[PDB]
Amino acid sequence: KFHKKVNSLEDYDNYQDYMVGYDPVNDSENLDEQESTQKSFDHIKSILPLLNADKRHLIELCLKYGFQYKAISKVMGKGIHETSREI
DNA sequence: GTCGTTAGTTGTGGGACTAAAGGATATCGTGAACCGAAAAATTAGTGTAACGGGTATCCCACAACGCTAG
Repeated sequence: KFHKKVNSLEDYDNYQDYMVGYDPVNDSENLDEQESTQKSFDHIKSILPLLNADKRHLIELCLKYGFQYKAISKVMGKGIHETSREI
């Protein structure tokens, strides 16, 4: 059904002339947004060393395994509730 | 008399057909039933308040004299 719901681009005469188009402005804007996000993350990384060591390691682990309160709690010693509160 | 050769058809197949603009479509037919897969929702479990010195910072106010005698 899906493959029979798909037409052929040849049904439109000279489809390569007026269809299947893109604007590089969109690509440049997407890359600019990516750069903005990267700059924000670099700002956060630079702020990280100013925090307490335990809270810095909590975030560092949460950024390389990922908000895994259970596995972090067993790793740390604090419970699920305490570890979530500290995060 | 018989077999290979050459030239002239004859039928058949493959390949061309300005430039500029524009550029919307509609798209049937049906057989059953059970099992497996994974994606989603529902449920079960733990909780602070002030205190001793001692010291880092903040705001907030004030001071930072002048003269006389031994």
